[PDB]
Formats: sequence, C-alpha cells, structure tokens
Amino acid sequence: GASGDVCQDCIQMVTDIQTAVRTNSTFVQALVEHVKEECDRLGGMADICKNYISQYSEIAIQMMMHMQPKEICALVGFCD
Amino acid sequence: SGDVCQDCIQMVTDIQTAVRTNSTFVQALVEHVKEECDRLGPGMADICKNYISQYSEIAIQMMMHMQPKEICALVGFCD
Ligand SMILES: O=C1C(O)=C([C@H]2CC[C@H](c3ccc(Cl)cc3)CC2)C(=O)c2ccccc21
Repeated sequence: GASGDVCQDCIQMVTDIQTAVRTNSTFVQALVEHVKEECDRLGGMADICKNYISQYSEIAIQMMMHMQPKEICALVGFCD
Repeated sequence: SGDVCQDCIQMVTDIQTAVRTNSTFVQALVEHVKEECDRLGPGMADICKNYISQYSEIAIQMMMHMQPKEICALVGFCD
C-alpha cells in the first residue's frame, strides 16, 4: 500500500545519497551550508541552530554512512 | 545529485498520498519519532519529545500545502 511505497522510495533515496557522499566532493558541503541558511526560519534562535549543525554535521554524516539504507529509513519511521 | 532530487520528489509525492489515504500514517510517524528521542539520553529526551509535540502539527500542515519540489528544495536535496 501507500506506506510500503514510501518505505521503498526512502531506501532508493538514501542509497543514492550514500553514492553521492562517496562520489560527489561538493554534495555534503552544499547540503550542510543550505541547512545552516534554513536556520533563520526559526524565530529557537538561528545562530544557536547554525552552531548545532556546525559541530554535529561530520559525525552525523559518518554515522549515517556506516548504516544500511533500510536502517536509516526505519530510524526516521518511513520503514516498518 | 539529480538522482537524489528525483528520489526526494518521488518519496514526498508518495508521503502526501499516504497522508491523504491512510488515516493512521501521520499519528504513527509522530509517535515513532518521539520514541527515537530516547537514543539521546534521559534529560535531552523529554526536551526532544516536547519539541516534536509542539512543532509536528505545523510541520505536517506546511508539508501538505507545499509541492514536493518545494519541500525537496527546502531540505536541500533539489537545486
Ligand atoms: O531493528 C534494528 C535497528 O533498528 C537497528 C538500528 C541501527 C542504528 C540506527 C541509528 C539511529 C540513530 C543513530 Cl544517531 C545512529 C544509528 C537505529 C536502528 C539495529 O542496529 C539492529 C541490529 C540488529 C537487529 C535489528 C536492528
């Protein structure tokens, strides 16, 4: 059903993200900078948000890259 | 990556379909994410749960009134 479609979509997307991180030397940099900019939409505070990303992004990406796509999708709740 | 952008558009389209046709989908996702707050530890977990509890409604509504391309651009997987 629709729930199972989202799960397979998530596995496909996360597999392509991992490929991107391994083969595209600008991908991670661009994503991290984009997400920092989106911090301003918050009325907590924006610089607090930019600091949180700045300190945790590398570790978050590495953790992500040592997990299977299904595991990541289950973690976020799009699978199971 | 152009593959990631199209994957995100496909996924978000199917999420919106799920929300419109599955009346337990949103509830289950929100509760799942609250449970994952426990991986952060005892004090930081209730903080995390409260953050979800207050932002989830707004996040879902915003998400359902936005085009998939717009959501994917917003998260940074498109453009
Ligand atoms: O069901 C699971 C499961 O859900 C995870 C895990 C993997 C780690 C994920 C994870 C979540 C958050 C962070 Cl910051 C890092 C890893 C969460 C899911 C497992 O590792 C596992 C191992 C063996 C049998 C079943 C299972």
